[PDB]
Amino acid sequence: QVQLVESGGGLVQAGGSLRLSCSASGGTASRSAMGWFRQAPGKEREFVAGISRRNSGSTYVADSYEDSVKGRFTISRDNAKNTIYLQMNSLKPEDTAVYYCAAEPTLGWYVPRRSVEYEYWGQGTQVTVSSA
Amino acid sequence: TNLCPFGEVFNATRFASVYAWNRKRISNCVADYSVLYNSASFSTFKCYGVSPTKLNDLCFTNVYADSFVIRGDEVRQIAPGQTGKIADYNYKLPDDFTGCVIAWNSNNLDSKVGGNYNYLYRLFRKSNLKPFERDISTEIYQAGSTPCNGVEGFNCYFPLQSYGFQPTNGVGYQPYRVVVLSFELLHAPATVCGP
Ligand SMILES: *[C@@H]1O[C@H](CO[C@@H]2O[C@@H](C)[C@@H](O)[C@@H](O)[C@@H]2O)[C@@H](O[C@@H]2O[C@H](CO)[C@@H](O)[C@H](O)[C@H]2NC(C)=O)[C@H](O)[C@H]1NC(C)=O
Repeated sequence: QVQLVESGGGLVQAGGSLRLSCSASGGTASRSAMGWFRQAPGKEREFVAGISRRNSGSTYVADSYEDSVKGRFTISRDNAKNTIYLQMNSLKPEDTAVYYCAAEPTLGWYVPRRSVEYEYWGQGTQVTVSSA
Repeated sequence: TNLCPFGEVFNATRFASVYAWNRKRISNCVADYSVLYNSASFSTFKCYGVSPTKLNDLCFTNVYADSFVIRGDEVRQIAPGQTGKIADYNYKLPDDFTGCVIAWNSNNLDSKVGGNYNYLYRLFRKSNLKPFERDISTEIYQAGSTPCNGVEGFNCYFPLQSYGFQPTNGVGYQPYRVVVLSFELLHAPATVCGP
């Protein structure tokens, strides 16, 4: 029902910046929390950031972050386009992974955090960080 | 307990031609990368997905060491996402590359008065190499619309070209020995760790 397509990955020097986009096709996306996960080689998928669904009559937005990316990374949601962004500053080599976009129907301002708690997934975009 | 045979790779007498690059898989050993990052000999030591300083702290299932010789201008092609004769036709790194590219000027070893013609590179190919794919074939390349019948001629080229390393070459055209270390991390017991 929900199709997710990531974009914006690539190679970047340690300390540089990157901005990922994920667009969601489907009406179910508006009533879905959306988030970012990443998967380094040989590791399981782990939470990066999440943002609450669209809620009628309120402008309040709930988000959630993995602690090791607080401040460096920012998740944002576009108004009435159902696209989410992950602004990635101060990148470290250990940030290298495939970055996945995810969407999950939910109620209220809940932001899920486990990968098994999101139904819909993108294909992933590769982020590689180099260091001299 | 036994140390990883990184000396066999970095200090090998002869290096492979880039079109026929060499690979050694390293496992079940203790890796001291400090000999590498501390040394001042290397002119390139760029890592991807790892910090060079923390290499002794990491553990991997396997470490791969690919080694060959290219000229100085082409060391840059040894990086993910690169394009060019070396990256497209000789040695290609994947986009999800985790490892380090190490290179150093070898003019005193791999050039000779009159020219060293033992080091070759592939100059044409019908399509790009896949990541870590190797092509050691030697068939005449058809650059035009007319068949070559296996012999050189107009628009029909021998696919391998010689580097012709002379000691007086500009530094861009001097031989550089390259070692690419790939760190493979899997859902499996790590067998290469630091001290
Ligand atoms: C590659 O070899 C260098 C130099 O090797 C030296 O000379 C050889 C002929 C042989 O006698 C070696 O045993 C010699 O060490 C190594 O650099 C040396 O490393 C040791 C230990 O770190 C250090 O004490 C020496 O001072 C170094 N010498 C120089 C000139 O730098 C290098 O470690 C070898 N590379 C690898 C990956 O093992």
